[PDB]
Amino acid sequence: AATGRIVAVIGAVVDVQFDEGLPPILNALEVQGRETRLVLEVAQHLGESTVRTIAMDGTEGLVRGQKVLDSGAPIKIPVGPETLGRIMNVIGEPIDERGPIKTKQFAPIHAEAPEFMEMSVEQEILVTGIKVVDLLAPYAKGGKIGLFGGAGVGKTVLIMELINNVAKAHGGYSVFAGVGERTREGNDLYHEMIESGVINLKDATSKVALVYGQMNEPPGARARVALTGLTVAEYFRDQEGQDVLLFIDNIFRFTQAGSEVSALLGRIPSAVGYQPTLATDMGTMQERITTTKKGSITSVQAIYVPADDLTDPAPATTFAHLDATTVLSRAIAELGIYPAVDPLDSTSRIMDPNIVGSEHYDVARGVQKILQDYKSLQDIIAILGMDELSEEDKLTVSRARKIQRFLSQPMGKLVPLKETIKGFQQILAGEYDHLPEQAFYMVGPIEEAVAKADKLAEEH
Amino acid sequence: AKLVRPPVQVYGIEGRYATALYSAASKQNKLEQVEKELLRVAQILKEPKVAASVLNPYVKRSIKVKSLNDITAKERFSPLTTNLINLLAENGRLSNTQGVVSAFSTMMSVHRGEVPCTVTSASPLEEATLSELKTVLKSFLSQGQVLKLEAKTDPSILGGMIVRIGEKYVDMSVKTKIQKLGRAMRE
Amino acid sequence: DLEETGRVLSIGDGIARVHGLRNVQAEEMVEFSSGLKGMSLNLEPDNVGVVVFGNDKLIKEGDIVKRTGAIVDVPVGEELLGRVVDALGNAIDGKGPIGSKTRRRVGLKAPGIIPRISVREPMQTGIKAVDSLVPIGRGQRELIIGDRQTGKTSIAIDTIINQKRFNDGSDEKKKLYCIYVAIGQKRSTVAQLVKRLTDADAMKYTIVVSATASDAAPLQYLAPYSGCSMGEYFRDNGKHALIIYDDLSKQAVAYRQMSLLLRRPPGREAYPGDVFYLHSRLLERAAKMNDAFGGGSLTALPVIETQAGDVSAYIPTNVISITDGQIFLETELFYKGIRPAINVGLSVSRVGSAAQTRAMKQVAGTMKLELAQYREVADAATQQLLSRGVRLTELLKQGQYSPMAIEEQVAVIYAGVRGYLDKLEPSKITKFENAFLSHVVSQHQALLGTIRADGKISEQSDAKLKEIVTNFLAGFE
Amino acid sequence: TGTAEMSSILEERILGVDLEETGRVLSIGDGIARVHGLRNVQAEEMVEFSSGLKGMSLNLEPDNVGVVVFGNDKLIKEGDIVKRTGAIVDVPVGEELLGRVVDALGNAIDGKGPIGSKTRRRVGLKAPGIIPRISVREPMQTGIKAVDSLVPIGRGQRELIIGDRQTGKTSIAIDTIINQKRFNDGSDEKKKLYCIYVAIGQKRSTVAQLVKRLTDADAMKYTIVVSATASDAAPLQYLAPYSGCSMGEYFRDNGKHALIIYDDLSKQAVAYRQMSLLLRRPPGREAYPGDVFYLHSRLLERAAKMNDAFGGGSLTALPVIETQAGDVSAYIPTNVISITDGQIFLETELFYKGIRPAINVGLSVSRVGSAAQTRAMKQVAGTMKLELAQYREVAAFAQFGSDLDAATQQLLSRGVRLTELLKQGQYSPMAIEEQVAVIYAGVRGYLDKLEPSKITKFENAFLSHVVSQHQALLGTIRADGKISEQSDAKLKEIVTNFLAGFE
Amino acid sequence: TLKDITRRLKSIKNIQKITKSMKMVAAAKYASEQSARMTAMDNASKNASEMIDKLTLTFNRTRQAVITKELIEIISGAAAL
Ligand SMILES: Nc1ncnc2c1ncn2[C@@H]1O[C@H](COP(=O)(O)OP(=O)(O)OP(=O)(O)O)[C@@H](O)[C@H]1O
Ligand SMILES: Nc1ncnc2c1ncn2[C@@H]1O[C@H](COP(=O)(O)OP(=O)(O)OP(=O)(O)O)[C@@H](O)[C@H]1O
Ligand SMILES: Nc1ncnc2c1ncn2[C@@H]1O[C@H](COP(=O)(O)OP(=O)(O)O)[C@@H](O)[C@H]1O
Ligand SMILES: [Mg+2]
Ligand SMILES: [Mg+2]
Ligand SMILES: [Mg+2]
Repeated sequence: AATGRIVAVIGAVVDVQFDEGLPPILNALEVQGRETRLVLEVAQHLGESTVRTIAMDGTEGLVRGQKVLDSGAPIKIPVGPETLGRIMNVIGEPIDERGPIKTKQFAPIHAEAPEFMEMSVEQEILVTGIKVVDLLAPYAKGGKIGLFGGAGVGKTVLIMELINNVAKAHGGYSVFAGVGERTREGNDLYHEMIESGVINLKDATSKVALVYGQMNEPPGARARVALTGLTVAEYFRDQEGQDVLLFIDNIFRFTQAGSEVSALLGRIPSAVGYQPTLATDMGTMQERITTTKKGSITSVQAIYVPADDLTDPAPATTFAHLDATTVLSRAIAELGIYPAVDPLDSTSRIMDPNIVGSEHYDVARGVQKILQDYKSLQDIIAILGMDELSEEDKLTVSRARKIQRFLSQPMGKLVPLKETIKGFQQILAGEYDHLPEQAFYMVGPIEEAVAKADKLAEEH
Repeated sequence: AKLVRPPVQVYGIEGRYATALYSAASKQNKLEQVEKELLRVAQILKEPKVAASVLNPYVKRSIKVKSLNDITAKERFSPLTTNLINLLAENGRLSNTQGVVSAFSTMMSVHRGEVPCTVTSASPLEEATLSELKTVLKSFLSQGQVLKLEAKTDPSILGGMIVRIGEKYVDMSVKTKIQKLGRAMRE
Repeated sequence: DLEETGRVLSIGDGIARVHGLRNVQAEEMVEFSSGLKGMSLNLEPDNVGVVVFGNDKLIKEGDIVKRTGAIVDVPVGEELLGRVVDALGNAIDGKGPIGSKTRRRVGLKAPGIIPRISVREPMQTGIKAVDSLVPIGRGQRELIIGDRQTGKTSIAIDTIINQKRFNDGSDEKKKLYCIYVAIGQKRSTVAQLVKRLTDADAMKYTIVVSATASDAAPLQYLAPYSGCSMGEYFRDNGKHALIIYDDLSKQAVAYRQMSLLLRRPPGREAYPGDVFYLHSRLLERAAKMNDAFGGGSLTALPVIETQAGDVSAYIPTNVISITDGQIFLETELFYKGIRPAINVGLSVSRVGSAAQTRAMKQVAGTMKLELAQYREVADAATQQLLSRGVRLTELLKQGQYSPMAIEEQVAVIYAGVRGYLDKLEPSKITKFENAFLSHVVSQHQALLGTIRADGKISEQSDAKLKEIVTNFLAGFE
Repeated sequence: TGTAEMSSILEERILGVDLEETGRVLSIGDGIARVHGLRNVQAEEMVEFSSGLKGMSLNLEPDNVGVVVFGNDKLIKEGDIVKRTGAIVDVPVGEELLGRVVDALGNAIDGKGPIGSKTRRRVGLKAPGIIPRISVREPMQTGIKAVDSLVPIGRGQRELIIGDRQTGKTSIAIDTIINQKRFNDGSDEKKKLYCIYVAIGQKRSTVAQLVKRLTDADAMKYTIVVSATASDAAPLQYLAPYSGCSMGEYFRDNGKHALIIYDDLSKQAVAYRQMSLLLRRPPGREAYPGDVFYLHSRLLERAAKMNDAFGGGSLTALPVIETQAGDVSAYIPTNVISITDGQIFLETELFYKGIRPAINVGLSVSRVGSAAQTRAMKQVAGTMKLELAQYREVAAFAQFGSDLDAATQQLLSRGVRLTELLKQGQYSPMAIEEQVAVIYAGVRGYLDKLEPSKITKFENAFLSHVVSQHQALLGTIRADGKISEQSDAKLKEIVTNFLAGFE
Repeated sequence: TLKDITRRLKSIKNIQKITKSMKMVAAAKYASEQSARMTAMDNASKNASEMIDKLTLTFNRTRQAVITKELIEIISGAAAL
């Protein structure tokens, strides 16, 4: 193929000068003379036959003049059912110590998004079992979900709840893309998936393919690992007809990694130091996640919000690429209520009476309204106290605290959708205003609530 | 390594390359020789064909340096100037070599001891008094010095002379005297 | 021939530095070798900065670039109605080519001062809160500004759907041709929006220009001007047009990226210096022409997405200072049951009262005054203000994709402001509202007919309205 | 324009020495030497100047090498000769380092003689991947009640100590180091924890005081101290955490358990920012380079717990972060908060309220949680945690809650009791049995009768009594790790007796 | 910090609203304890307004400083190329 030479190595950016055969942008180049495979992704053409590249692993030991070979195509990962149950890094090498991934097909991680005429309108709600999510902002099959939250609100554990419930209750070859997250948590998730039967090391009937580029990787790797996960899911949709799940945890690192590359790429910085090309690059990524007429890819994305801002360029840009966002708030997490889903910040596009029904829609709007009025009344109770206010107002405050408690869900619970709306109606109408406020904390449906009330009353 | 700096110091890439060339020639005493050499090189380049051959940013550096090494082996150029053009092709500063040439010229222009005088008048200058002013301007110099006198005319200065010796400057024109007298009667 | 043909010298993340093209004009459309087109934004002494209407993986150093000779232009005309095009006018709905016979530049100058006349005729949104408290006229630029998921696109789509009753009638000067520019949207969202509009038979008079999130930054920067020229066609040909930009924040982001990669000096939040210019010269093309120029108009409804309700950000500041008002949408009002979540204390319409119909003027004056005093007070007189305000704000709520005719809005607001709902307590009004509409729709077509034909509530119609409302309030649960 | 386009290079190049293994300094200033030549040098390779100074080839540029100097640049002039050594940085590791105070390159600076280790290890080695690890299971005992109870740390975890200046972060790290004396003095080898303290950009007097505090606590014979003080070159303060991490990775890879404290990482980020700005790399947010997250992440990801098929060792990290005016929304606090497994956030308001160690439990967290706790501490800490959460949620209305329900009054009273319970003095780390005894005496209800101002006196008296008269119960709680029903009844008996006889 | 000042401002604003409402109802019911309540809530409302004015000054100062700091970041980043 085409052979160039390294001319400059600055941090994680490598300049390569090709005599003949200049490689197009986004091509992958292999560095010769190294024990481990070091791939460089082309980013810029700088003239005089010189290209700028982002390294996929650490760049120590590189020499000015080291030969570099051109692959002639973007980073090509192995795709197929043989990737199920395995762990591959950003470039498609196995990192599970089980041998090579013997697939029949290779796919480039840089591909165009589906067209306009390939778009689907079908929106069928996927019930997950959680009262807060399935009640206020329930998930839809084929749409992108998104799970915003700061550091320590419960995004990982929420995505693990979702992995358990959904990925086991599903038959469509899920994919998990670990975009720059802790290696300890990745090992934990791998082992508890193995011992949960979702991954079978023997007689492979596995149903989840794992992609991992963790935190100690260079920024280019953490920027392209989400594309690797996308490519696997795109195979399982396009050339398999399946309805795929794609758990991307965590997506902000993707954006974050983008920032960390742009600095050295010779580009003027944008707001918050993010790159000038944040929105459109995250867009080229997120538009490949969609339901076409060939298959669907419903994506559960955990999204890191720096300093719980939600106005930072990365979360604010992601928000528009989602169909049912549920934001995990820190102020609710310090209350001990779990999951920490923010009821007044989680939006769903299928929460309309044409899809979920008038009963579910009315319960959702009533719960959100009573919580908003509760926050409003918290002003007057913080000044004077509840013992100095109206009658139905403190009754509403009590009902709202009961709802705040019943939004929690731990033994683990499984609360069906109709049972969920039933319980929340029974609390909203006031059918159980005699039961104490902490009987609804960490329980399932209304039955376990009234039962824990009975027990707590029997002792105290 | 010790470097021989010329009496005049020129700046830019042009000045840096010409200073390198001068300090290389001064260690072997081939200054006017390489002056002849770069004169020939500049007149070689100023022809349109080879100029567009070296001005093209699409020709790859090996191809253009190949043509340059061929044409410099054609004219049996000294290794010094061949190395200089090789460095201008290596660093990609080749299209600017003309300036370097000019630069070197000005450098050696103070090696032989010439000073440029520029005489502006309101009228196209006569012959007798022009030679007279040449003789007058020669008296402001040390020995071993030469006058590069180039008298162009400005018919707007309303009279007198404006003489520029190096950067020394004498404004004997009449428009400035008119402006000064107006300023005096005004303040 | 290095004067009508250049050769790509550099390429990086959307920007092509092209050497040659000595005779190219500033902001001219050039054609690369692989088929992708570009715009010559920077003319520098040694090269041309070209922004590419496509991807960079297809062009590399050394490619050839040919010259077109004309500034960027778009096919305009009737043939675009019902068609979904991209930022260049190419059909992306798979229904074949556009049969357009006229092309028009995208960066034209807005009409001057003499060609205009005062904004006098109403643009009916079919939304009670808008049509009553923030009226919009034909020729106005009304901003729709709010946080994420607050109901902006729903307001735009309700307007587009409401225009259907006028586009099926008889009077040509009451018809409105709608255009929806989608900048930075999801392709799925645009497909579902086109479905929503096709179900309600609202595509036969709508143009959809789509620059989705997977499109190049030049296309997202260009789409608003393409749509604006498509609307200027109808404006200049005596027709009336409406254009929604959803939204301008994403066009500003695309332009910021383009200019930052063209090495143009950044300013506040890395925006270029002319980012105000970028929007002003866009929103000034929405005008109302006097009858000496055809009498047409072009109404603009730009959308703006604020972060945490910050309207003093750079781009919200610009577009607020450019437009003739704004409609604030709030999440805190979104969840309190107020839907559409229009914050009325902040929503403005400078040329609105001159646009309202006489009947809606009558009822909305009182409604606005009462809501104002209630918001100001929000015993035996003040809780009267509270009660009236609560009943009115319960009367303002409305459902999605169901815009009301103007006479129905006047009937509902009239039932509300005369005091007929002082009997019913808050959580009842909505009920009554729905039921009441059916009543005045079924047996009382003559009253709504005369209100629509006369445009006002004559005293005969006033008495008929009050007797209708008391007869319905008497026999209502 | 052009760094190597100097007139000297140009003239001796057109005119006509090994420029592959040797270079010449073109420019030296502010500790950044540009070197022409060295065409064979590798990125991040360590080179040797003529004056004996070392450097690290950080910027491989087309025509020169930007080398960061490991010392004072007054000994480097233009034209100096720079040689290759062919090797990346490496530090001596082994058991021979315990009790020694070294610098960022493994050279002894305590004058006790040269280091006598046998093995060396690179400083830029990669972290263990997904497979060699296993879940964090073993408790790392800090001896601080608030930490060991509410923010438990396990072996292989990375717990961030974040706070403003002078809130008690170094004191927490030093109490943690001192605590391991009870385990390193025993014979059970799988509870011993070898400590490493990396001091980054501090005074030498501060590190001297710290070494004296560790020697007076007999905690130096198992501690290594890596010292890159304020006067040291920015490369050395940049490189000290990686030297410490390699010294601890020796213990991790060989079946032993190590703890490492980066005190602190804000100054390491500052040194890296200086080196990057002087190397003309494009600044980012707060002038920090674009790859400073990569810096701290690549450092902190090397703290891992290995599975039994890889020795079974572990390395625990306790990075320290100093925030400016409580602003955790800054660049480096955000990065290190996103990297680590939880944070022990220290307040100044809480510090001066008598609550010290000033741990903000509402903002602190530990992602490992009770998985890193013994069963006894778990049994007491679950109820303590929920109790304090309710108290803090209802404490927005204290000082007036006596005019309200009995529920709110009791929540506030139990919460004030428990917050008085978690106070602890400096340099006195408690064994876990005694911590569980105190928390038992606190949470089961044996403090509703004592007004909050005497809870400390009760704590001291009760611990004196239970260490004097109840050594068998403490010993069986140590052996069992849990409160057995017999031990439960004995604890209840003891606390009832004491509160009866208490004044 | 901008968000801290914004949160505290909203706090004091709702407090001022509550205290002026209480002043209204106290002046209504007073028509010897209702008088004290009315004057005390008047004092509370005017004191809250003073604190709101000072915090608004500090907020404007801080947001100007924030704009300056981010612009200087962008400028110094552009000047390094
Ligand atoms: N008047 C209404 N009544 C009930 N629901 C509504 C109303 N308006 C909007 N909604 C609902 O609120 C949700 C979000 O509204 P919408 O998408 O129209 O606003 P948006 O600002 O454009 O959102 P985005 O940030 O994605 O652009 C929608 O699901 C919509 O169904
Ligand atoms: N638990 C404690 N009880 C009493 N005093 C304490 C406690 N912890 C710390 N202090 C005191 O608070 C002071 C500062 O604590 P320390 O220096 O250890 O924290 P620091 O965060 O490292 O401060 P610096 O910013 O100077 O590095 C010390 O005098 C210390 O003795
Ligand atoms: N069932 C549970 N019991 C106790 N704590 C829990 C439970 N589920 C989650 N948590 C807590 O949730 C917090 C958030 O963990 P994590 O999911 O890593 O946060 P995030 O992903 O938002 O950064 C942790 O402190 C964890 O202990
Ligand atoms: Mg996480
Ligand atoms: Mg929208
Ligand atoms: Mg300290």
